[PDB]
Amino acid sequence: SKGEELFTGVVPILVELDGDVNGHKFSVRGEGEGDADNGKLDLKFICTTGKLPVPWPTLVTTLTYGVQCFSRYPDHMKEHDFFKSAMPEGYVQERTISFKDDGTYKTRAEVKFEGDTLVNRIELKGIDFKEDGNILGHKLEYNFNSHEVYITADDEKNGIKAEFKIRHNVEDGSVQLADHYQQNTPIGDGPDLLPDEHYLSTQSVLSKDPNEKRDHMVLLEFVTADGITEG
Amino acid sequence: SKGEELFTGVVPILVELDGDVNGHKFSVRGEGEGDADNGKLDLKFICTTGKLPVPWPTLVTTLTYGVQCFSRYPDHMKEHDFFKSAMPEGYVQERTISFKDDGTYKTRAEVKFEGDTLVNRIELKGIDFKEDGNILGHKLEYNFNSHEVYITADDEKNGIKAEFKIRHNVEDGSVQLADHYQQNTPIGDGPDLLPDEHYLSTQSVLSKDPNEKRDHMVLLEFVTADGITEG
Amino acid sequence: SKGEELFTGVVPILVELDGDVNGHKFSVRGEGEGDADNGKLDLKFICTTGKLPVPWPTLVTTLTYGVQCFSRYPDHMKEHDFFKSAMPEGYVQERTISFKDDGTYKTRAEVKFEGDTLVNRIELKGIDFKEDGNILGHKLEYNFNSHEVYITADDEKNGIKAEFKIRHNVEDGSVQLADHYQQNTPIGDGPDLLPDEHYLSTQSVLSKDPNEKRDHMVLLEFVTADGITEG
Amino acid sequence: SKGERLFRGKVPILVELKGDVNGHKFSVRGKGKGDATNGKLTLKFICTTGKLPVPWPTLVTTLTWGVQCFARYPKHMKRHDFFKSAMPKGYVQERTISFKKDGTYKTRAEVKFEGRTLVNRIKLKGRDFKEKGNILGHKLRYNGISDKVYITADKRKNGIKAKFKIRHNVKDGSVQLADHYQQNTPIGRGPVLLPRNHYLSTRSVLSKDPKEKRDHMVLLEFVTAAGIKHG
Amino acid sequence: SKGERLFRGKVPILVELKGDVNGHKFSVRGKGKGDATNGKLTLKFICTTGKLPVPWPTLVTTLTWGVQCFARYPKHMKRHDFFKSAMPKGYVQERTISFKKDGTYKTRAEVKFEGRTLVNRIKLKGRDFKEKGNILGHKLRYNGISDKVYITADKRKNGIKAKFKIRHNVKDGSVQLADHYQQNTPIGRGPVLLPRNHYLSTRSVLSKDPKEKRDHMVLLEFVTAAGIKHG
Amino acid sequence: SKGERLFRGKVPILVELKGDVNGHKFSVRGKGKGDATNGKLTLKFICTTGKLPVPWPTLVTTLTWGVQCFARYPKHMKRHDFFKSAMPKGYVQERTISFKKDGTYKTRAEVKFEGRTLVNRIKLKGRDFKEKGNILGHKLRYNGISDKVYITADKRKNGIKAKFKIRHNVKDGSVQLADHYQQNTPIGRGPVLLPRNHYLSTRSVLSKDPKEKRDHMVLLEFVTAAGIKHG
Amino acid sequence: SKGERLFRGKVPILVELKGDVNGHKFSVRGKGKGDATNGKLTLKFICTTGKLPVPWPTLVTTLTWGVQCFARYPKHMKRHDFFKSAMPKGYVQERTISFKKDGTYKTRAEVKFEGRTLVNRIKLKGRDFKEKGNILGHKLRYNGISDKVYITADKRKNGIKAKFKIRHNVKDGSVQLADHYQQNTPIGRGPVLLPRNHYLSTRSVLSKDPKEKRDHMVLLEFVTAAGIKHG
Repeated sequence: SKGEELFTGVVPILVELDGDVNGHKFSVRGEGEGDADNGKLDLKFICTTGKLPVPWPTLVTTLTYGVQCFSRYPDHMKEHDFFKSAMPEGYVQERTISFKDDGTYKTRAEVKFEGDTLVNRIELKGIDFKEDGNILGHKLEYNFNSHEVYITADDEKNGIKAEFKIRHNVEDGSVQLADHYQQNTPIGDGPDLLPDEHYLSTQSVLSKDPNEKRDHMVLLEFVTADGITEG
Repeated sequence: SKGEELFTGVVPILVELDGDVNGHKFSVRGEGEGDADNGKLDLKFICTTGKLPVPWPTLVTTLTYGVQCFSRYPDHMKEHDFFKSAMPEGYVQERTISFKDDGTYKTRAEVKFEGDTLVNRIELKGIDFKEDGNILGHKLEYNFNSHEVYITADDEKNGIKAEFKIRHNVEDGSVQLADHYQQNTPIGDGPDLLPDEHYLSTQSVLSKDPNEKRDHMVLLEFVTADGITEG
Repeated sequence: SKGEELFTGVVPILVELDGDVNGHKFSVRGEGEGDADNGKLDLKFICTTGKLPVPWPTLVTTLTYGVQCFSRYPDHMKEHDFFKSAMPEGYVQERTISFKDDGTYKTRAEVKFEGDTLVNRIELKGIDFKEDGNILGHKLEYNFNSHEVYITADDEKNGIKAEFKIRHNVEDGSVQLADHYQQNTPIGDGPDLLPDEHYLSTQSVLSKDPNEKRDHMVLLEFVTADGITEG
Repeated sequence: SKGERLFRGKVPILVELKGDVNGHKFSVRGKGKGDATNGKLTLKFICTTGKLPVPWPTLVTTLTWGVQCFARYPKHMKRHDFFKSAMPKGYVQERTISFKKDGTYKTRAEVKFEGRTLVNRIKLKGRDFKEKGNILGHKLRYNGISDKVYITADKRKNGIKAKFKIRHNVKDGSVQLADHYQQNTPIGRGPVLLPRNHYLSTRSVLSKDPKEKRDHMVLLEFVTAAGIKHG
Repeated sequence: SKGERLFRGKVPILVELKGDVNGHKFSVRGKGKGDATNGKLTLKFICTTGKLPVPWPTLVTTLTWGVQCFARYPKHMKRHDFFKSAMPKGYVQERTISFKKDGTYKTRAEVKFEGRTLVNRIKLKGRDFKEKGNILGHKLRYNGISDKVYITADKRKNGIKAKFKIRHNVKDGSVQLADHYQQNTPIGRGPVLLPRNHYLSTRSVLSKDPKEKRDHMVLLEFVTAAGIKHG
Repeated sequence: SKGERLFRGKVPILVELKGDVNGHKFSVRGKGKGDATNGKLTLKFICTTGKLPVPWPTLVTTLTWGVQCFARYPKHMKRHDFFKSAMPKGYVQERTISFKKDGTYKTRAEVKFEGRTLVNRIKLKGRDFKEKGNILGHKLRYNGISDKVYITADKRKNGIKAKFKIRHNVKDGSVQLADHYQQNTPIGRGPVLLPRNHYLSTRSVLSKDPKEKRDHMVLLEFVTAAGIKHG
Repeated sequence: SKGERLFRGKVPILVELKGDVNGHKFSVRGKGKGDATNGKLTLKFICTTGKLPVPWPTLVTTLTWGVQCFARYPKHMKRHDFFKSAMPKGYVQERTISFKKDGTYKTRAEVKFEGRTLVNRIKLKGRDFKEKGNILGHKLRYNGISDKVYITADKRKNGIKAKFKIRHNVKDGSVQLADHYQQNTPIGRGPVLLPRNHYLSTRSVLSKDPKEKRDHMVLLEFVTAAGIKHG
């Protein structure tokens, strides 16, 4: 009945997005594989409708960052895992990404299993952006920093939530701030009981593929968790 | 779903027997209470059909020794417990008690819950006894020693078994030997998986009641378990 | 006066058997050498009357397993040794090997010294076997497992006894069970006093000889003892 | 400490609850005594405002599972005791009882001495209960209640937090669940004992009084602890 | 040790089974390679005697869950490894696969090197299967398999023993269970590593080959360990 | 402890034996005092049923070698004392006195306080004595008795066990031996001292009273201990 | 050390004795080889001056029990070895063989290397032998010899001393004893190993050669050690 053993070894991943940013419509498709015993994660995105309106580091927290089930939890916290335990039924992840001095994103993803592969299906909507801003002007560097996500329980709706700040790098030297607010909720029967407060620690390495002519992105991300001492 | 928490504090006990020893028919009824957190056990028997053919220490291993669910297991072995985990459905306990140089017993008990009390229902049959023996001649002392029961798994029938030797004291100084061979089997769904080999260690204090005119027996028994080291 | 020093180094061994299994008469002769300082033992059997009715692993517990005087006792138990201390007078070893769902063996051996060599003389009788069984159908594999023998005192007849179960491997995957019950008794003056309860731990490697045309068996067995802690 | 000595001998118990479930208000007064040496409670409850909108088994964890200063801690811990150490000042207990596929209770309480009578004062407020459900439809059976209370320490608020779930029996043969998330915090300000990851083996038995007319409930609770291997 | 170095790089695998279920005999031959650095197996099985009386998912724990020397033990244990340390001599693995409300398998196996090809040789024998059941009626779905293998040490037989249960999916929506009790024992006689209470997170994925005609099965297994907090 | 203080000063001794040797019954009553500070006993025995079928030196180990709570333990041990620590509750002592080339005694006893008089109550039963032997033929000399009592601990039965042999002098110049195997077990249930492998240097001197007419014996025993090198 | 490496493989042995017993002079020359890995000696002795005044079993402790550098010390001591550590310089061995109710031998010897052949050079001188005794009357049987050699250390003379007794068999059925008191002292001056209270389990087997004419003796000796519980 436990979903913890479904993430042993290497799991196929499929990511799909439907975007709407000031009326600009696009779609991003990603495929790869994930290793939940080390937190090791590797996948590759393409933009199937030509060009991309928003920069690629703004979509890192939405594409391969809603699949948080590939987080390496240590052995003293394997029971405090909302994400692996809500499987193979899955969960729903809704955000509100608040850009500093600019507009916002509205995402809604439904991570679940479809057969053997782990399917992320995001529907993104973003309004109120500024022309010649840091986002629509493509003024962000092609890198993503190392961050921390404080996950806490949200008992009164049968789910969890998290609040954190994403610092994007700007071409001229300044820093673009993004404020995240996610709300998870399982599809049917979730875990046994909701976990204690603990923090995920992420690292990511953005790169490219020299043998591609489409607007693409190659990602390599390493997620572990801590925040609970020895008990 | 676990039956381990049903034995917290003090549980009412009811014991019933139907005997047949060389055609002599009798019945023993017992009531009391049990404390499964210390192994502490206390109950009182009466013989509702007048006199008793066999001695009272021969029926100690059959009356309050098939209710082994009141055994104090230590905290490092609470998952290796066949008896508390087969509750509240119960189990079936069948023996063949082989007396040295004499006949034998054939018991069959069905320990279970009936509401809130823990009901033992034994049906005993004993044949091939010897006249002027240690049993039918009432030549056994009114005491019971401290013994050990080696419980092992019996996978191929979904149950456990145990083999041990009971040393009865005789009036003149010799020792009467009894060889036990029990086979447990749960009623419906038993435990998760059958336990490892471990030994129960019993002590009992036989006594009387000065305010009784019926052929009776007062028992106080202390059962713990060991045999599995730190893991 | 002590017989412990008679087993230093390498001792010549001679084993002789006279069998009677459902009227089939045979004889097994064995020769080799034994090293009682390591438990190391090595000897070779031949069947001097042609073929053998029973399988060879059924006779391992009777041929080189009544000579238990080659057991490596550790230095903290050299005084708890019934077998080396009953030498050079010897002892008598009688068994009743109970096969599961089949008949039985009745052995009687007289292990002693004859000059310098250590002579085992077994007279075996076996009845009540089943045709097309695991024994007379030759359905047992040619291997012998690692077992334990619980030796205890038997004061009231000036000797010891042991009870253990031998698990034979069957050709199809099942397990044939043999129940042993031996009774030792010295010839004249035995040891000083009978030992405490301790267990022998055996290992054996069954093999063959490529340069033999007679129905034979080559055995290599390693016996140590434990069961008594530091005192 | 000086708080454990207050619990020797029988101590009277006063329990006062002021509830508000889905607009429907009620009040429950309880009285009785509590043994802390054995871990035994005997209370009798009455519904002062007539009928009751929720079933009696759902309020058991609010009334008498809040007086957890009457826990039988064994001889070998006596240091992992938050509940007795917060006395005679008291402590504040808040829960969040989240029913599966139904609404949620929100409780707060103050368990503290008033001279000698241990007085519990509960404010309860429930919401989001669907009509014609199990709880508002009185589809719950009138059975007892028993599980473990996994207690862990919380250094920040100078208190503890526990986390467990409860299986209620339904008249239709199904099981109604109840996730319990609680927090204890002392009233102040004397330093208390902070435990290390133990639990409370607890059972409560519900029955009625055949001499009453008002909507009532008679309760018998057994509390003990485990989970620490000091010995 | 000297046994771990034999598993670097891809090693071929030969698997030979000779089964006998309820009178119906069969044989299964398997071949392929196995990565021990990542804990990954790729085998292909064929039924040499035509049809198969038992479902393919029931034999997965016998064929490829017996080659457990291909386990990815992490960097921080490397000492709790019985499976690689018993090499190149090998080890003997025996199970008792007891189905709920149905009969039982009895297996023995020998996993050892033959030069370079790791050869597994299984003898299987099942009995007590009721006709028109889930297993003999082929009422099991063709899905994968995944659970944990709780491995504990056994000092007496110089080996280990593991104990786990398996949930098979049924076409009628129910779950067919399978209790596994196994024992490992080395062939001899070089001293090996005795672990301390770890487990094996394991998943196997079943699929078919669209180019075959015989009754076949393609298997992909992922093995890793956990349970020890060295770090 | 609280048991050692009961033995300061002279304590009276009552000894009652009810024997049955080879059909011939007898009874022996003894009385006197015992010094525990020096390890000295002075008793006088009388045969209440006239003559005696066994010699007086054979019953010395049953009567006064059973009151071993009067042992002079030195200043530097005072912790390896099972005999005084089982007081005032008492202990149960059972022996098996096996004569060479003759039968065996079977004794049980209860050494415990009755207010202030230390009362020993022996039941004895012997068998297998050949007629016209040393014992039944009264061929034993009337000499004293002295050897060591090698005491070792037994953790299982919460008692000790001792093991020694006794050399009786014969009128024909030969030596009649007597192997003694004893077991002590407390009546219960206060925890006692478990020793570590000491012994009792003991001598008893037999003499007669020239003022008596009945068959009698006057005894003078000296008990002390050694075997532990604390200093 | 550098002395143990000299004893790997078979080493030849030369033994030369010049005796003088009660005026009667003799000489014995011996030759052969000695295995130090197994603790095995094979020597052949001849009496160069014709007949021999003392029996051959009395001279066994002088000839071949003096070459004690060929002792099988086990793997777990290798530090309590005086005999191999005094090599290649050698050591001086002196005994005092005192017969019961008879005279005494006085021996000295030098066991040291001469290039590669280990040469033993014994001077012997006996006195006080009564005429027509066991030794001078040749009343000793021609049997072997075996006992333990209790070796203890001597710090003052930078050597060891051993002390043991030997039981020789007599033709009249009696036993002739032989008390052995020996002293070892190295020739000098390299510091050696001083042991701690071990002993030598030793057996020698005597036989004859059917191809000789002179008074001769063929010897086969087995030497091993024990007494230290390092493990």
